Amino acid sequence: LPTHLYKNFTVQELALKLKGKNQEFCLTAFMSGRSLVRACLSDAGHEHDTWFDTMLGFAISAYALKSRIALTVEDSPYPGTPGDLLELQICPLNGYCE
Amino acid sequence: DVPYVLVKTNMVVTSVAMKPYEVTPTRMLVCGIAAKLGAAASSPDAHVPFCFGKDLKRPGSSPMEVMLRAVFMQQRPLRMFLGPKQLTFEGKPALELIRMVECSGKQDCP
Amino acid sequence: DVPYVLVKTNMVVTSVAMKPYEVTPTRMLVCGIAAKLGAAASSPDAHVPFCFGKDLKRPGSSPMEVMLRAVFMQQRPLRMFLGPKQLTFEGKPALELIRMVECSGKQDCP
Amino acid sequence: GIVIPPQEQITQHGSPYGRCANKTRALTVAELRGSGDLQEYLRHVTRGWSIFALYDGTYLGGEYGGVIKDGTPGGAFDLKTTFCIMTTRNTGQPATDHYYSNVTATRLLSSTNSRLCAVFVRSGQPVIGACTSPYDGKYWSMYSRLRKMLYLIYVAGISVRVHVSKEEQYYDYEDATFETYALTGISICNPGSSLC
Amino acid sequence: DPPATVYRYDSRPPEDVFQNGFTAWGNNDNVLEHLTGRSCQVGSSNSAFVSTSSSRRYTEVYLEHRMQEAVEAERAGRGTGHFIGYIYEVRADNNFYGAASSYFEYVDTYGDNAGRILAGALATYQSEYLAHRRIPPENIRRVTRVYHNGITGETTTTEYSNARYVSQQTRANPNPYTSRRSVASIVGTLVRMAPVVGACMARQAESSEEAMVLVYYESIAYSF
Amino acid sequence: GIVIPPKALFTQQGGAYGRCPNGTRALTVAELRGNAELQTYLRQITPGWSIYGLYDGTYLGQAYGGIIKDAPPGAGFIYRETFCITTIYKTGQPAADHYYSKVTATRLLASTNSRLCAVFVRDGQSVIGACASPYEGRYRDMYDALRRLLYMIYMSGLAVRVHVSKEEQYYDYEDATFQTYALTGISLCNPAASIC
Repeated sequence: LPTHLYKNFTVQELALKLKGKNQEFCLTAFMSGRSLVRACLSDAGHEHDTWFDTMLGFAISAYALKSRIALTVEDSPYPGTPGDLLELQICPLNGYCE
Repeated sequence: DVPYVLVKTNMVVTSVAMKPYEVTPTRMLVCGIAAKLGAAASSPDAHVPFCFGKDLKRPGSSPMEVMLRAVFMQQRPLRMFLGPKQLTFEGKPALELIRMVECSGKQDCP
Repeated sequence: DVPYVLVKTNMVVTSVAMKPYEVTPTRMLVCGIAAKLGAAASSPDAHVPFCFGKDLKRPGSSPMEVMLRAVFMQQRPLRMFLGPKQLTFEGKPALELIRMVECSGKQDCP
Repeated sequence: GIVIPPQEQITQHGSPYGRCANKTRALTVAELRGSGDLQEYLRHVTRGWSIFALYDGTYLGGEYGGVIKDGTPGGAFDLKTTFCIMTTRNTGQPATDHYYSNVTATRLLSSTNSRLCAVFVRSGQPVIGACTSPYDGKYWSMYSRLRKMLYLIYVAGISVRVHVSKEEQYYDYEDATFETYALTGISICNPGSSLC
Repeated sequence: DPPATVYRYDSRPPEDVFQNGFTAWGNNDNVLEHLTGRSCQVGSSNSAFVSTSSSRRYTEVYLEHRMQEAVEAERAGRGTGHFIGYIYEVRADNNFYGAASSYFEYVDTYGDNAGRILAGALATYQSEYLAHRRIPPENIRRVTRVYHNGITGETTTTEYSNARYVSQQTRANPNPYTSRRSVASIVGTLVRMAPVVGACMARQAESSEEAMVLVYYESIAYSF
Repeated sequence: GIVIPPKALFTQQGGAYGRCPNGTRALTVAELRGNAELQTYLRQITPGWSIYGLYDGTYLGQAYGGIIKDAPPGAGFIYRETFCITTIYKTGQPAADHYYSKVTATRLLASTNSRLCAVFVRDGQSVIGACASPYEGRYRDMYDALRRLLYMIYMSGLAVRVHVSKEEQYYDYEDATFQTYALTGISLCNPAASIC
């Protein structure tokens, strides 16, 4: 589970789509000096995961507030593919995550 | 853990975070960093990690979760009852938040 | 009840509200006050009270809720189908809203 | 250049006091007035010196002939019977994704126990219409998330790439100059991005 | 009654403020573009209005938080932690019009869909008064300088009086400011977060001594 | 003058080290001071030479003479036994509608598995407090709807007519000069429609 953390990144793309027949949302975190950090949270099939809706709303707020976020993605065994988002943090408004 | 309930005052929620509850998958942890307004950039109360559990089986948003949202967007000064329990947020431990009333003034919030 | 369904155009929701359903617990109302543009404050169309039900056994927001919010916030003029039913809101009867569609232009909203 | 509801998009018995049932809605003048199947259907099933209510007018059937008379919105709800079109058509096409880009969500529509729709415009002109409902559809599961993205982009005026499925067709909008299918995705997108 | 004293948080110091007051960004005197933040927007700044607030408490709180931002920035390593903010006390006259009253009138003239609900909620929340074109030194009476050492936690309040201050028995104009209908695409109310503050107010309070993250009140005024 | 929690809200087996169990809240001395009967009750249930934590001060068992000594918020939490009161009280009054106009929402408050509350204020004065919990109460099902509007009006400076049922009383805010009841309805003010 090669997890990673990215602080003081901005949400640039937000998208709710369908992967085959499973719900799926993704965001692209971007920082000027670099590449795009894409992570997706997929509807694990198990209907109970309020997680999906909660993280989705939280990610929408982060997108809405235009705040720098600090995000933790795990990794996908095939490059050029968004990894799974496991935690999201909204940095102090108007500032930076320390 | 902490031996007893602390009670910070004039605190402001500065950052918020959602994380999977390390243990029970039916719950998650809403964590944040509280700061005593005006304190020394270095005093202990100038950076206070906290977390509270959210039950993923119950739809909606808990009263804490709703206030937590308002007071963050608005930066309102609060009285927080922290501890005893200690959850783990961002590597370091963090005190469980069990209550939190907005400050009216110098009266309830010194 | 009113005799039949009313269709008011260029309505602008100016106030919203929520209250329990007088006759039933498992439901509640969401109400408002729409105002037809051009109408004089004396005109009854200067303030039409509406309401609609919400099933408290199904958690979430109905499409009419979501719409209402957006159009309220945005002060979007509407075309509302009111009636034929009447519910009580703020002591008075209010027309049940069964449908509303935002206005496009004078064509559909004359 | 309007969308005409298929003959089957019609209630067996029309409704009273202009109250078309949930999931159905009054037929327009321009809509009946452009349907050979509908008029015919009516002439072959309208008896007497009877008149019927349309959303924006009246239909004098029976011995009156089968005359469509222009009116006023909801103005003929005065009558005993108003004509209602069902708004849901199970198209039976395949679930291939179709998307429209640079669209901006405008004109919301909602109704008791049915769906929430928006008309996605681009360059002023409409492009598609999409809807979400938690009550019925193949995609009821998507409502909760979709209503969130829909509200955001609606109030903020965000251009987006909308994704619809043609497996279902809707006639909630009156006199549509655009088709209206099932919403199935929204993307705050970066030009030619993988996330679109 | 029209308030006689209004306040203004600002980062500009007494030596120039007392000598040359404040001057509006431009001539756009349209009451809605201003209240909606459009005429204060980055690259569209031209409001013929100087944001002020009849509420000292309001300004105190803003400053209080701008300061805390300094301590936070320092903790993140993007700052020294030191902050100097000022609150100017101003003698209001006729050229000072109430934001709210003006908004409402505007809406009661061009119709409801012409306004934006929160844009007016804000104007009330801020107690904003609009100095049309120009708020001259002869009107600025006193000022409160606030310095905070973020690292030690020291706060130093100090007042200064402007000599040029001419005394008069005046107050804000009791009549709403009026403008023609706006002919602009207004997506919604531009506000600065934590706490929510009008973009004109927030933005007019900056100088040379990063971009302010402006956001639509409408997009967050409701939970998601 | 403050509002005094009725003796019956006194959690028999109070909290431990300042952690009053969910739904209960640390009694204050200002409160214990003004409640004669509770003091009276305390003198009988309190064993000799035992000390008790309070939000404010401390209580010294009848051996020390039954002393209510002050102290900073949370200072007496060092001690094992903490006095706690249950936040909810069933008045007995009928479930009729009572409301207040021109009030604004301030002072949020949330325990753990308990109510979210607000203090409604008219031009400076705290007029009344309202609470809503999805966890319990006559109106536990209306929580999800209410909290959403509660939130909007708190974020915006919007005047409101608030409805409240004095069916059940809430003692969440400690040392309050105002009364707190169950929120049942909110109605943004609309003067020109007979609302505020």
